[PDB]
Amino acid sequence: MKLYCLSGHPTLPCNVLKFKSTTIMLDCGLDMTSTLNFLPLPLVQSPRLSNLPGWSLKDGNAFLDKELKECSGHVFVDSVPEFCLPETELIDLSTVDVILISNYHCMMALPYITEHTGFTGTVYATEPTVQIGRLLMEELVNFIERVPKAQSASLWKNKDIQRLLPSPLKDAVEVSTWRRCYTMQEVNSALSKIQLVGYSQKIELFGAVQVTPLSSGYALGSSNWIIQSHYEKVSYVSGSSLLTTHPQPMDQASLKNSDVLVLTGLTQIPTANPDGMVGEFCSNLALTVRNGGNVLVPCYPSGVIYDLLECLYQYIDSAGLSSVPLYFISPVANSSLEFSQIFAEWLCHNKQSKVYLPEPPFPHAELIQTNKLKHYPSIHGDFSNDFRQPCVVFTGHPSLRFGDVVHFMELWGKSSLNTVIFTEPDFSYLEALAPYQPLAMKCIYCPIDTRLNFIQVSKLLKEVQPLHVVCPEQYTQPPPAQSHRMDLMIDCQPPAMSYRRAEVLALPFKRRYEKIEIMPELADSLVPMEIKPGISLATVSAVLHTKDNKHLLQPPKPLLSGSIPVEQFVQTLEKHGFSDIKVEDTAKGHIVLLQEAETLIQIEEDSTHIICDNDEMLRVRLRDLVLKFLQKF
Amino acid sequence: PSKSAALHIDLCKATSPADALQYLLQFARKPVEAESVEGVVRILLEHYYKENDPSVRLKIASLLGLLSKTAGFSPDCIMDDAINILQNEKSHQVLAQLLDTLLAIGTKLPENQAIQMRLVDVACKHLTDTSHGVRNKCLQLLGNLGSLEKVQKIIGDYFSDQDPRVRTAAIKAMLQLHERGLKLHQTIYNQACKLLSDDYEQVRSAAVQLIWVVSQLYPESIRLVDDAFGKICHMVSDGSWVVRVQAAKLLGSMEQVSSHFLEQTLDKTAHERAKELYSGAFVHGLEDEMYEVRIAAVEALCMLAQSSPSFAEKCLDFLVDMFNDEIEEVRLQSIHTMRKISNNITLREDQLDTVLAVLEDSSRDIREALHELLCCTNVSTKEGIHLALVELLKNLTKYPTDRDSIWKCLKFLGSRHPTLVLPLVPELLSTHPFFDTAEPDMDDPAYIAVLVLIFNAAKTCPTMPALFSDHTFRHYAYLRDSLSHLVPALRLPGRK
Amino acid sequence: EIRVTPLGAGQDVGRSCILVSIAGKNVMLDCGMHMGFNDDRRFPDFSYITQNGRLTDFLDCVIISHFHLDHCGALPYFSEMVGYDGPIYMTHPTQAICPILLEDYRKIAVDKKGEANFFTSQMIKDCMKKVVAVHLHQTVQVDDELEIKAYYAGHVLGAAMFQIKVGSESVVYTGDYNMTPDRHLGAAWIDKCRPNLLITESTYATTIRDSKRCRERDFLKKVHETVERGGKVLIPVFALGRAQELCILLETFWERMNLKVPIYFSTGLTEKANHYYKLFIPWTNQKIRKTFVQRNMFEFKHIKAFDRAFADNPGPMVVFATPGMLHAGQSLQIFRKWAGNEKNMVIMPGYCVQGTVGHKILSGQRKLEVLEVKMQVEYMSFSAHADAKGIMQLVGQAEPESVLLVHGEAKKMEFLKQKIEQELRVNCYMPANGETVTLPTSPSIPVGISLGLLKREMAQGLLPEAKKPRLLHGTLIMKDSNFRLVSSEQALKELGLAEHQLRFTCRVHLHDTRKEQETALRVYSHLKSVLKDHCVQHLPDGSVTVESVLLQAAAPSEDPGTKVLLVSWTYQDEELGSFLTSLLKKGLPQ
Ligand SMILES: [Zn+2]
Ligand SMILES: [Zn+2]
Repeated sequence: MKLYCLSGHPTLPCNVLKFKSTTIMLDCGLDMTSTLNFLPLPLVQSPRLSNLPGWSLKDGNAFLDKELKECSGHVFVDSVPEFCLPETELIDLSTVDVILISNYHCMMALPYITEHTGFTGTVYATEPTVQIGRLLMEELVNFIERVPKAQSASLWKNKDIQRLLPSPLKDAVEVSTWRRCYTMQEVNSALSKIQLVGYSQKIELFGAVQVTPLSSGYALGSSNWIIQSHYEKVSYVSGSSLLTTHPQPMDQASLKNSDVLVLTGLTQIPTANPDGMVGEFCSNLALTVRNGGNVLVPCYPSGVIYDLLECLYQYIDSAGLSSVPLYFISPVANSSLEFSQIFAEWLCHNKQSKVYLPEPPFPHAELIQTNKLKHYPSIHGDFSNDFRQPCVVFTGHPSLRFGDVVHFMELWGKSSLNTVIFTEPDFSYLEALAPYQPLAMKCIYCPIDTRLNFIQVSKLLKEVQPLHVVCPEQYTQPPPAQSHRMDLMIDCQPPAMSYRRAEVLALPFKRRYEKIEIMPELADSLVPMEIKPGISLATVSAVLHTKDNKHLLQPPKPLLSGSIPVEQFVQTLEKHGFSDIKVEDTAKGHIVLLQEAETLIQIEEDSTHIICDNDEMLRVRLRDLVLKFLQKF
Repeated sequence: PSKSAALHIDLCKATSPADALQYLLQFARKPVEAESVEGVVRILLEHYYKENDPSVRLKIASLLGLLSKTAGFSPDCIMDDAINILQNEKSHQVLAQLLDTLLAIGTKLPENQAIQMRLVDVACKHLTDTSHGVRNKCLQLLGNLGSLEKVQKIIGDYFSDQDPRVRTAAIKAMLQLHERGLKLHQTIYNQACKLLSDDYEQVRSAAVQLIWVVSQLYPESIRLVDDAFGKICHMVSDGSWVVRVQAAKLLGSMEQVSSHFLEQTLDKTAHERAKELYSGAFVHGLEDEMYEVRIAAVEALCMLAQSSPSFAEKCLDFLVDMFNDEIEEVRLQSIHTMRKISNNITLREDQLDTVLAVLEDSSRDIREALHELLCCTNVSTKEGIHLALVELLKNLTKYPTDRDSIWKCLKFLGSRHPTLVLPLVPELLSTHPFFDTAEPDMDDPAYIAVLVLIFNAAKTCPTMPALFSDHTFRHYAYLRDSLSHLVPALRLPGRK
Repeated sequence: EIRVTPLGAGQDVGRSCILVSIAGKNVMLDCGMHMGFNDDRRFPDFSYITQNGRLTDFLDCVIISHFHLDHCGALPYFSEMVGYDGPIYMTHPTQAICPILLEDYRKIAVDKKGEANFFTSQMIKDCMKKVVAVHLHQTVQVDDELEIKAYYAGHVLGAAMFQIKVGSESVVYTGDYNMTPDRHLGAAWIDKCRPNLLITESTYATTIRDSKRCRERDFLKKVHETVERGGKVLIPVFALGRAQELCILLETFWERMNLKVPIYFSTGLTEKANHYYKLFIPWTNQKIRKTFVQRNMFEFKHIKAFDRAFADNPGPMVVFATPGMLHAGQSLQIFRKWAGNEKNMVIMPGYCVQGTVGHKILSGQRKLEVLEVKMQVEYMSFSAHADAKGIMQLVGQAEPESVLLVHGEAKKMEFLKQKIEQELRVNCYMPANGETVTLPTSPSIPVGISLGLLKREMAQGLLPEAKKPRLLHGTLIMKDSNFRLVSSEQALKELGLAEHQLRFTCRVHLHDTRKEQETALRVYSHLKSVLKDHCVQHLPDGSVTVESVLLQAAAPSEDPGTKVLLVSWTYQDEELGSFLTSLLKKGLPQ
């Protein structure tokens, strides 16, 4: 069973597994870290972004001052932001049968694969995952659009120049395969190729395999996949979170008893304590608002935002800051809020009960009804009229490379009272903020993560006891941040064989048994017989019918095994009618002579030879006499 | 040069999963040869192909297929690939890549016989796999390799093979065979009769296409096209929703069918109850899960209604009733189909219902579509014209923004059948017999609306300027001066 | 085998409750009451399931289809007084809706009957604490072998079929369901499960419901003309189900026509019905679940809570009212208020209970109690049940092997059975309440198998030698746990038994003058000429080989006229060995 890893990212995997006569791809991860290398996409051109000085090739042969620009002694490319892709050329994706989705973050890259390659297979995902994915892709398309930055810097992409270019540009990967953002017609085609699935729905593929999504708990609708035939198990776990959260609690029960366990999407900041760091969030926000500045907060309009909003809802009354309003600005803010409200069956038990007691499960509905929190499509329009200060503004894109956050933060950077508070842990906020540096704005880094940490990983591995474990090489090797620490690298027995970007692996498994069904008529017809204690066997004879890779047997050459004792041979010959049979012994066998037809039989260990005259009736009589002194196989 | 350097680098690296993968990715990612050196590169790649870990070989075959698009390679690559396939039988993936490369070569340029499409086809046929290795891909290979206008036997057996995926592959190959003609035999009809009931998705989805395409060729079974249409009908209620789209579209495209059997689709009614008061496939297809199938149904109905001059009268009620569908797309499609079948059709009592819709909130598209429908409909009863006139006046007085279309629809409604309006002339414009009526305002866009009808009707009937009152003559001159694309020239004495 | 015992709804309606004994497991589908029997006979009998013991001992799990009283009304009674702690399965909407209806029915019983032994609010809360939720198509493992699956039904929001499957045996219980899509609920949909048994309703088995679109067209025309004439409109429909469908239809038509006349909806159950229909969007079909992105169809712009004092208000009006049965009739209040006027309309979109004010109004007599009714009544039919064509289509789609009808009348039961037996050639039944019916199963035992044997056997089948019995052989190793089918050699190696070889050597006597030296060559030439397509070879040592049969010219015998040919063969090729001996008995060509 061959496993292909087509994305070196430790959190946004793309894994093509092969099983029986089927090929299954898991996840379509869009490494949106690569976008960091490009300049921001302003909503309105600002002089400082416009007039940035040009980095120059030291040789000067190439005219790279136009492509590259430098700020704070650093270098950035200058074009429309870009995105890295999974390496699609390892295997023709067109031969891929089924695609599975883990979570809205892991399905971000879906259109590229679903449309361009000619993929004709089906796609599976949970209802909230597909909806919120259609929301995020809409947001991304809108952000990249709305200010088409036509420029296309391509000379820098060359490998030879890339070698000379300074860091981090030296650090780019597969710079060649980068592709511009997709469009809405592709998005619609992708989302229309999808088909839905609920939790624990046992989807059978051609009878060839059986796939099941199980509650993960990371976010609202994230699913850990389980692929099984009747005698195997491959558990693909991507982004679970056993902490106490709003999504449906993680179910480890079915995970145990797994042949192969693919593990992905561990935490990003292992040392981060979610609860204490949310406390730091609230304290810092309160202090800044009391100082009277303005607070900016980048965050995807989903996921962690809702937990953050519950915490803020409970904490605001603690300091009595009712005066300061919360603005939530994004082209999908309203839709995301309503979709979070409707999905009750997927939330935690507490919230499902809050629904059974008629009331909207989340409290941000109560916030909106109270008018403390106001959601707006984008800064242009009504928000401009209804602005206030001081305030707390939830922007759209935490990549800091585009959206409404870039404009707000070019607006507020000059001041020092104002503060930007990072929460989404997916991007190195240092590189994120590099282009805007210098900045008087106080920068606070409190990155909230909820994915399982290494200790819980060890617990789960011991609880499930897998036959094999497969994880990214980043986990196996200790993080570069703390080479000293040992808890920061995964541990298992046998050791988790690792992998890297664009790698091919062969699982240490062999196909031995598979499932086939007998039919009752033949079952009744068959008569078991025993040779050993507790072992009853019977020779079989039938015709197989195969449908949809499912096999069945119905009624329409076995051989011999076992020595024939000469004493019983002669006894049964005499009691059946034979006479004048004389037996002599040899070193290891017996020679028995029957006078009729002059039949001589030599019986040795695992050897019996009969020699008679040209006879047919007596020959067949001897055949049926001797064959019935053993067990037929 | 570059190819030789790449081959040397790959040989030097000799790293099992690292060097080969990196070299293949770089070579494919960077660029094509764009020269005759493609043959040398292919020879070098085949030289290293003798190795282990068939993943590298598969990647090399993919690179070869990509390079084959350059059109530079011809018979050398074909011979090399045939030789490699003759002995490279290892697992399914390697044969898969080899078959893909062979297909690329075959359809890339040669498109010819003489071991350009025949030898490869024979080799693929002889290389039939045991377990899903190439089966589908070799089927589509022979599908794109059309032997001649004389092959169907092999696919005949393969239809009832193991895997539904292979069944779909055979079906698509059959489609490719048909699209080049090939005069498919009749027995495929009877063979696909069972394919209809395959009890798996993605199979029937194209089995329906096959039954349609074979049926439309020639209607001779015992009734053949009628039988196939009956099969499609019995299928229209398929469990899925994806099938029904093809089901509807294909029966719509079909055009010739037995009349008597055609109405049996629509036969079940409150509609006939209303008709008396004044005096099954589509029946279910029209009301289905999601609007896609409704759109397909209305399109099929409009197509075959156009085809058959009869059967239209039976479908007017089924169209008109389905106006308040709540899906604007279905709204618009219903209006469009009614327009497209509006000919030799009567609305003895349907007038009021189809006109009630004219009052929509704004629905500018819907109301404009209704005007378009009216300008091309037909009515037979004078009271019908009167009724349409009064509802149009209400429309104009409530939505004073589309008068510019109200006038044109009235113009056509007059020109289409003039004599119907002649009895209305005394009544519609006040002409109190022995009182001189006060000049109605010249520019009022209700008086202009009712005048344009009369003037357009007046081209035909010579007697009616007698009915025309005092003002109407100078008013006609003013209209004919203002709106020259609504009122034609007439015989009036004032403007000779 | 399958045992089915309907404790209710046996050629009848109401208090539906089915017991299924399958593969030694007892599952109780649905447990509700029904009106009309003020005695305890309304509730399902329990003296047969467990007599007078502990229910959990015998029962395995309780399944609830939807929240209609006649299905979900016995939950407190069955699970609190009688005593049950086992799992109760029901979809989230059913779980959220049934408690309110149960509380209302409890209050109604207190107010009208006042039965001493009647479940109390605390007890309903305790019962509902013992529920378990199920989403669409979610297979829930009741135990290690029994699993239940749900499906979208659409009889009301959250209604669901259930597929109770064990091993290969499976029974599909549909309960109340609709196959005609409504204006807010999608039609019931199912897989091709091919169950052995299928329980279904027949509430409208004798009525082919006509085109719903045209029916509602007529309804809307009538309401429009009624509002035009200045009269008032009273629409009695019980607060759940049909009320919201009417509300959606009227609201959409109303917004389109831009009419302004205010419309009121009966209070009391609105505050809960709308809230649930708003929080449970992901059940309400494609139109709503799509349009939800911009607006939420259940936040009504022009429908407002009704007020009693508005009854006297002049001008044309539209008001919904409760209950649909008019027995108590908060609707009946306005009906009595306006009965004199002939301008007003009233619509009864459902069947009334015979022998009640519902039937009195159904019949056209003015004197209905003695007060005279004058306004006009229209007896419409907006029921959300299954039409005969719906049942036939659903059974055809599921492709079952045996059907079983409940939830209806005996005579219609008979008509439907006759038609279905004639049509689909499928077994049918008609269990009367309390009658157990047994049906035989096909418990095919599963077995394991080695991959390679199957692979080569399928390769042989692929080879164009089919239609000739290839006699799939081997042996079944039994452990009482994992029956595994294996090939002969694999079983030999696994069990360690010796590979016994059986050899027969026959002395063919050839009587001819030909030389002994050429005898072997003659044998080779004759066998190669006779046995076509057989591997016939002449070894360098003078022997002959035919497949695996070795023919050797033995040493000269004491009889000059007799030559001995040893034909030695194994048991496996003993067929060809015997054939060779028979052929050689005829003698070599001379
Ligand atoms: Zn019901
Ligand atoms: Zn019922």
